[PDB]
Amino acid sequence: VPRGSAKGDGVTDDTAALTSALNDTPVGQKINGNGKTYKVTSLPDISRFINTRFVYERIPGQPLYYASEEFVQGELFKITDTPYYNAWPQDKAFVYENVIYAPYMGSDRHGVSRLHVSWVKSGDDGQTWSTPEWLTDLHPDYPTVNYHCMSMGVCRNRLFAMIETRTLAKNALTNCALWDRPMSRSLHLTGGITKAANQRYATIHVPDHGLFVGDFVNFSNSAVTGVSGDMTVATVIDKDNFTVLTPNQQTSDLNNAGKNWHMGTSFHKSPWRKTDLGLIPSVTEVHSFATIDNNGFAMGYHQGDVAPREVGLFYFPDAFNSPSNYVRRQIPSEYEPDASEPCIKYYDGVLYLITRGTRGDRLGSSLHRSRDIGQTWESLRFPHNVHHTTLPFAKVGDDLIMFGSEAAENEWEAGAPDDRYKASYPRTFYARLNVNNWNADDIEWVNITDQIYQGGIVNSGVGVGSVVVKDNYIYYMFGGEDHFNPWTYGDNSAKDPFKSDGHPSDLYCYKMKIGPDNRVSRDFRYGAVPNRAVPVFFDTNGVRTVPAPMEFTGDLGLGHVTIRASTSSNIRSEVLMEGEYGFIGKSIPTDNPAGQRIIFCGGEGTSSTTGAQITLYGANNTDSRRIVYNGDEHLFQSADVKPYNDNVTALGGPSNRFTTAYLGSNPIVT
Amino acid sequence: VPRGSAKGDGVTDDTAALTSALNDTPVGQKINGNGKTYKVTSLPDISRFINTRFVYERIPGQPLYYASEEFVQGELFKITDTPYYNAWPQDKAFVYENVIYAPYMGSDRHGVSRLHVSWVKSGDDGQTWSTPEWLTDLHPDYPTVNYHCMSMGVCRNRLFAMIETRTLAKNALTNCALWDRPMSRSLHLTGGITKAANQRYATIHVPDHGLFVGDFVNFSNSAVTGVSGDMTVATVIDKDNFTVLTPNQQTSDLNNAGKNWHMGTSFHKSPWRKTDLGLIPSVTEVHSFATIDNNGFAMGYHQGDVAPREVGLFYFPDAFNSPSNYVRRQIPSEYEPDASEPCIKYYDGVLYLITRGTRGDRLGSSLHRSRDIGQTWESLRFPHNVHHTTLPFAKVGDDLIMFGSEAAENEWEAGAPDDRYKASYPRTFYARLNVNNWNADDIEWVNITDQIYQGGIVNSGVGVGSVVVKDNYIYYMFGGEDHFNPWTYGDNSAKDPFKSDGHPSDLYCYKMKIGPDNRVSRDFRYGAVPNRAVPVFFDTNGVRTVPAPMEFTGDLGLGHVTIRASTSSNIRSEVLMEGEYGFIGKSIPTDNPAGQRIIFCGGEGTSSTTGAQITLYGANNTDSRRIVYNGDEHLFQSADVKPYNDNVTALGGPSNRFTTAYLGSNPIVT
Amino acid sequence: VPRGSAKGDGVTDDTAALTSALNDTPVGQKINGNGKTYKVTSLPDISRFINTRFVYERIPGQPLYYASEEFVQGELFKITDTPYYNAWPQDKAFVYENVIYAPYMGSDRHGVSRLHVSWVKSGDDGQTWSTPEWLTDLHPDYPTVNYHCMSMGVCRNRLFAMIETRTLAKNALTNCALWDRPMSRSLHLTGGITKAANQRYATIHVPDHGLFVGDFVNFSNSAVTGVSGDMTVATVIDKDNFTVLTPNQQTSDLNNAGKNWHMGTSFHKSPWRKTDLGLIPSVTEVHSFATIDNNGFAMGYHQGDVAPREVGLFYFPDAFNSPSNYVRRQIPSEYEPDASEPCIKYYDGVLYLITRGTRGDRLGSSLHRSRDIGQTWESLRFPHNVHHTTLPFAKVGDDLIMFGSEAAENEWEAGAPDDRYKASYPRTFYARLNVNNWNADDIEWVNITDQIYQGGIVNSGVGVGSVVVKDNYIYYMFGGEDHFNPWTYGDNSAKDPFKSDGHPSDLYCYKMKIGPDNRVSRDFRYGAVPNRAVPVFFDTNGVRTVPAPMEFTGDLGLGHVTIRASTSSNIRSEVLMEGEYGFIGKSIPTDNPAGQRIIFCGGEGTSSTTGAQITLYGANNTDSRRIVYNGDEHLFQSADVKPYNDNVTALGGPSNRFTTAYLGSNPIVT
Repeated sequence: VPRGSAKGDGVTDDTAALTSALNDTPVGQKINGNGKTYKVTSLPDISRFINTRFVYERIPGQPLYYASEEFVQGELFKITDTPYYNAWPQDKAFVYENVIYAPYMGSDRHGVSRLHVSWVKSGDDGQTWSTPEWLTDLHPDYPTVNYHCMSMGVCRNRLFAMIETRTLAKNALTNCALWDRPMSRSLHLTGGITKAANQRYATIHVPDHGLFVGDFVNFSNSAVTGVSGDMTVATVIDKDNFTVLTPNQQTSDLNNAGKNWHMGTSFHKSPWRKTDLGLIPSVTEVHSFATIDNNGFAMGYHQGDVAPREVGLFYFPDAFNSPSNYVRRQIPSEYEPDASEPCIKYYDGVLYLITRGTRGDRLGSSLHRSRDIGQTWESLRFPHNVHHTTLPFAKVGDDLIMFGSEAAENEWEAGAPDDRYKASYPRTFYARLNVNNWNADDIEWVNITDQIYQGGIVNSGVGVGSVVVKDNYIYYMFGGEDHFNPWTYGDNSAKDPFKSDGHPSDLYCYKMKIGPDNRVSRDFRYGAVPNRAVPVFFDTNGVRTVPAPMEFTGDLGLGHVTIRASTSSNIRSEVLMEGEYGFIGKSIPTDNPAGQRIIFCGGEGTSSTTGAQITLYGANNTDSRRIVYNGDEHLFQSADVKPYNDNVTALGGPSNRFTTAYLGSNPIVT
Repeated sequence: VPRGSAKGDGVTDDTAALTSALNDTPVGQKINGNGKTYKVTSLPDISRFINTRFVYERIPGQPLYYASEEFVQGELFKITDTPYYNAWPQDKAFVYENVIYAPYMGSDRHGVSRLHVSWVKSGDDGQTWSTPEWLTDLHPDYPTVNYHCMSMGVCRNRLFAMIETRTLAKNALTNCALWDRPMSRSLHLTGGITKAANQRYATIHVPDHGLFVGDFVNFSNSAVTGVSGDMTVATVIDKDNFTVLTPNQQTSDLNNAGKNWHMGTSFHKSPWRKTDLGLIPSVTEVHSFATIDNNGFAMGYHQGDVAPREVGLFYFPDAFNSPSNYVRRQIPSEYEPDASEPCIKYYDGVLYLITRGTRGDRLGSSLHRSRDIGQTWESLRFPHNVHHTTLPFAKVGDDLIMFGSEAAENEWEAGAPDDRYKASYPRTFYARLNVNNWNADDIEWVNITDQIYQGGIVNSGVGVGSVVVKDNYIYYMFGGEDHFNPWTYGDNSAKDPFKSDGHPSDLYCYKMKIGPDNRVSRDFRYGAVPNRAVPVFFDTNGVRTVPAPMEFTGDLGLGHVTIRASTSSNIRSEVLMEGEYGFIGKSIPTDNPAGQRIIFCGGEGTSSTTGAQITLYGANNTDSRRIVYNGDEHLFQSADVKPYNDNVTALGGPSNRFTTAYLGSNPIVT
Repeated sequence: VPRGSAKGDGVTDDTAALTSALNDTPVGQKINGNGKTYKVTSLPDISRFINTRFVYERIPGQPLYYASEEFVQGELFKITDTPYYNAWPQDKAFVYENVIYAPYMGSDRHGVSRLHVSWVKSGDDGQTWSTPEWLTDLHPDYPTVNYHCMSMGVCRNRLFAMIETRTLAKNALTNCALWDRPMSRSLHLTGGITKAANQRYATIHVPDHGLFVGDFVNFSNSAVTGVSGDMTVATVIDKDNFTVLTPNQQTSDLNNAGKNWHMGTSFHKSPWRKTDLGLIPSVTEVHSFATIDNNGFAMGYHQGDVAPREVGLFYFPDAFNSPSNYVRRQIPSEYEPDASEPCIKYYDGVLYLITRGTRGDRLGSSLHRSRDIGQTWESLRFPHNVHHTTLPFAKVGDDLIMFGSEAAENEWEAGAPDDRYKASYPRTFYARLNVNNWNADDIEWVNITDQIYQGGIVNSGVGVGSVVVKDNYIYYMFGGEDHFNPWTYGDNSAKDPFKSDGHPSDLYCYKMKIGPDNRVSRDFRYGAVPNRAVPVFFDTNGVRTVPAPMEFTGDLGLGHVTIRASTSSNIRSEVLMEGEYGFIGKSIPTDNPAGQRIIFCGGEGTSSTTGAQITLYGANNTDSRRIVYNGDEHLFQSADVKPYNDNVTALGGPSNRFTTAYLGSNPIVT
């Protein structure tokens, strides 16, 4: 009887052959699939394979693909590890001057409670990531409302973001505002600065500077007197020219032609421009961002609270001169039901849009392309009711490369019921779609990594991400959980992130190679003490020292405290108390309440031999509310020594007589 | 002359062939051993091999096995990195609701000084691990005695632990207490809550709840008025039913049958139940834990201080109703000499017990099985005097899979002398033993990873670990050191963990695959800023911000301090001082002692133009112990202004006259 | 037509064949080059290859070699991650008692501003690295001058370092000092302590102890009464014997022959010996260190500010007895032009020296060997004007193994122009040179890893490193950047490390195998919370607790503060203020300035029912500069109650009359 060899054609049932091979081979051998796809009836021990893809119909009629290690050149990274509920990169990520930005929202739930629009960044092509940065503060009217953002990008050297205001009670949208800020850049330029004689303003030529009046600009080596150091834009002449006010004037014209200098900009020292758009009608969420040209961009949106549902985009044709002017453009009505959160991108004059499907029992995600910024569209429906995921994407060559994630295990397929309130391992997929062929019937979703859905609450932070390309790599930034329960059902219904393990949702990045890497590897194993967030150095005396300024906003308990010399040429130690008032008080002692007091002293110890003392006694002291003032002089300056009330308290007592009173005149007795 | 090919049969001396192969092949080639075992006379360059095992008799007559990379599907992780002496997972680890728990002891030595019973946890199947948690405080009678624990596990949804009290002076056992606490769980249930009309108690049906009166329970969506929020157990009816006191009553009966709701529990908001067992006679250590059924469990023990030595277990048949009732069961007397620290597990009605051998020159570790919870036993001795290690284990299929570690390099073998006080690389091993065959003569110890023994002290933290299975992976949690000397012989005989590099012992976990993994990989590279222990966020002003409450118990030096608005609707800043009394004082200045003073001010600066001031002068000041009180009013409220002593001090002086005194009557002169 | 197979001979153009192979093979297949070198016209997708080297002439006539993964057994680690500008390991690294030391300089620029001579260490053969330690403080005359160091090593159990003083303004050398300190060691010894009867000194035999009078020594188990605990050296008899003063005397002679005891030493509790060498003439930098024997060592130097340039070494023949005595030795004059920063090592009586070339358009790096400590030399020039890099090295067998790094991409080659002010990926190389053959014409530079040069400033921290061997591994510790701009051109011209991402330069270590590894792997994945820098433990109450003493030197903002019991058997809470004076003040309130005040209280709350209060009112208060003193007693001790000025202020007022005054005699009215 003949056997029985694996065909790897995606159609022959290779289950038996692979089973035989696994049974016959040592467990530590890596079985090489030679880049082929093997149809099976159940997934085998995938860990024993390299360079293999499996095709499997968990649900009959719905083949999905599963990648062994090394089949794809890619790797998953964990990129945040914070106690906040960290999710929703959707759809905000971008690359700027070699830095990869993964914006997200850190909250305590699916909602805007405790929420800060945030980002982490990578300056090493995704190997390591920065300390989280808050981009927004809590709204001035917290806790009634707070901010929210799913649309962010860059246009002509400025960050643009749709900053939404929503209710904590219901996550209801109350306001839409466009916020923008110049991106920080160093520019190394030649020529372009002029300064007319006998007046103080200088004209700076910087093409597509993206700056507005009041924005920060720093200058070095200008060779134009007064154009130096930290400055601000005084006027904007046009898109390529601006002026600054210098502190001085010269008797001849100045012009730095041929001279090499440096500028200049700062996100952090420039204000946001905030353009109120009000409560944009028929909008549930603004989501995703597509830079169109030097002047503007599009943002996605959907309306999904009332009939009929809308899905489309808002095009801001000139966001520089006219931030408040946009045009609503919808996808074809056929594709709007059961759809939300479109991802949009613009390439080579084509605007591509992919929806999220809302139900696994109705037609789901669809793809659309337009050559007129959304006025007309060509469309396609992904098979099998793709749902619950956004599908962020990029175009690389002739392919859209899209990524998605089920929110919990076994929800991907059409007809698959939601399976929440239990821990699971949700599948993350990618697919390629060739734009010339324009047909998704034979789309191949390849599971490349599995996440965890914790199960302690119905909601999942898994997926809902964002995609960028940098050089020859594509990046999918997205949410995943771990098995640590947030205890929402339990002792932390309030959702305090700083109790127990806080919230399990954190960010991940799948880094996938999409073209040749013509350099030797940059990869390293991280072996350092992470020393950016709280920078610690063992001083010469052997004590951990933190030189960075820091804010501790949570309640602190301290032990022995020494306040060191710090202020006014280090002449003094200094504590400053804010608020309307400060209060320094004394707890009720647990063991000896009768001793309750604070001793204040001008010297080094509790003995009053060391300095003048004032001792405030607490109510619980045996000597209740006593004050003892103990110095070798008591000198009352600038004012009379008075009793608070009139004719109620005395100077001295029968057992506490003053020896006398030195007066400039007799007592005034009335 | 014919050569000379590697046989890989474990018996042919393959040394020459492998040497030839290594000499003839490029160093970067991975030489695949095809899953075979190669006998050699010395270990070759193992790093050049994949999927290879070597058999080597370092000591003639004692073959041991050595694994190349990929021979086993496994990986070592470092799981703690703390300055404490972190060791002794033995034998405490367990898995609960998808979380892997690695309890241990963090101290400053082999002893209970500075000791906290601790754990770290993993919520991602061992890829990353949590911030250490202290489970015990320092004993109330520290530093005479402190806690200790080598036995911990879960039975019917409660953590149970043998909390020992030992002397710091000698590590002598003084007390045994069983401590237990409900494990935190979220339950998603249907029906089961009833509340009789016209009274305030509700009955909650939760099978095997494991709760006691006073334990924490949280309810959501009960559809039973008053059964809501954070509550406590008022009564326990039976193992499956308990009641709570609600705050209200209704005129009809309530019953949430068919309704979906959520509960509820908390380790942290429930007290320990502590059951004093006294100084259990003839016990040196309680060690290891075997859950038997829904009602109870067994804990290991040995007595090794006086003849004759004992080794066995304590069976607690109903630890819920009767925590103080246990039965002592010993292994066969033949196996008690030179033995300690048994590891116990229960599977399919069989109790398995493995000892630690105490000497390499006498019969060592033995294995025992019982079908009657230790009343009768079948036994076997491991060959070659296995010693100095515990042998934690799990049963997977027909195999016990056990793990052990030499404490220092080259101590494993029978007759091998202890080799301490010098740095080395101790071998960690695993073995499989088939329970049907019941014969250890041909046991194969496979070295799968090497640790470091620092050598600065005689003692080693290497090994002494604990084993769990989760899904298709087995986990060995254990100690290892690094080369950083603790300076016990040197400048830190006191063993302060927070000097220099503290103590080199930290925890590791070997994660080994023991069945098929039928999912795509979950593996990630960690690229995040660790932001759980000290959560830092760069605020909108660019300053590192920590929102978590924190306690700093070590001495602190601070620079410039601002106390921000925090308290009473943020109306005030607040400092509260604990103790019997607080003391705020002033150091002797190093450069200008003549200036020694503190200026207290109601306003923003040292100029008294900014607010009222009181200045306390130190004894070293030129104006020694002066007090200057400087306000635009001095108002003395609620009491007479008196001198402390009688007829000793005056009002005013000849060069400091008050202009007059406003009185309601003439001075009373006596 | 025949094809077309890859020859892998380094001379046949294998470009076509490899292109064909890449086109025909699945992308996930690892293409094994079989350890061969393939000539190509452009670098292919190297990531698709294992065990392959490419030879490529980016610049015609200058072949360089490029390694795929696994061609070399090696790995890159990141070893620092600090906001300081962390660079210049050159040329300071060393191994001592199994610990690998990577000293460096952490500053804010190429200069001595904010500079601390620093190190990180590895106690696990380079897998993980310690919290940075500062070795130097800021110079007493900062900010005019500060310290600098490029030469450090160990000789007879002492650390020796050339500590330079340089100007912040220009990095001009002002002073050279030799600093040395005993290295911390634990010694486990037998015999050697004697103590003569009837007197208090004991003689300690410790060969090559390297200690001086006043150095720290700790003793355990001496069996010599009084030789115990923390002690200091009282006298040094010779290199192998020293005495200590014990606190007691005995009537007979004591001698611990045959007894096992422990000693003893401490870097941290021993002072530096500092030997001022003045401004050594004709020296720009002292760089690198070569231990010669038990008595001394050599340090490299160059002079490159004025003609003629010098390059050589300073030999300190007896640095123990005569730290101030050294001899200048130069390399052959032919090799001094365009050269700096020599790396020196001593092996088997041969002193090897390698220069840095300063220009890519003139003869560059050269290699020199001497058998007379630099009096005569044999020499060689590396081809192709090796420049901008130091070439630290070690000798392993017959080979020097050297490492170097271009500072920015495409600068390595002869004639290559500097390419700064733009981000790039600089190549790091190693080479082997056989000392018997003594010919570098055919040297093969192999690119083994690529770094990042950020481009925001002209300067680069890439490279300039140091090399050690430990066991069978060689380590190259060196600088690399990331893409985070320091904003020197932008908002941080001041170079504050603690703004934004600080400085991109951090340290890396390439760990390369150079001999057989005859042990099972020690490798682990790091999965722990890093808990050395800021050690955090979740206390039994669920709050993050830091038990280590810490210094926070940057400005702090605090929220609610509780100062816990800490001092004098925990009887009190304590705050101590340093400086000439302390100041506790109150900010101007933002919202209600009219309330500006601080309430000081002896009890727990703002209600004066809880304790005695003194309230200082600010100038902005409605009651400007009021003080209210509110207690149930006001007791003025130790001094008269006086007005500050004479006959200006009163006791009481017309609406604030004291009831009377209790006096021992009538008022003295004048």
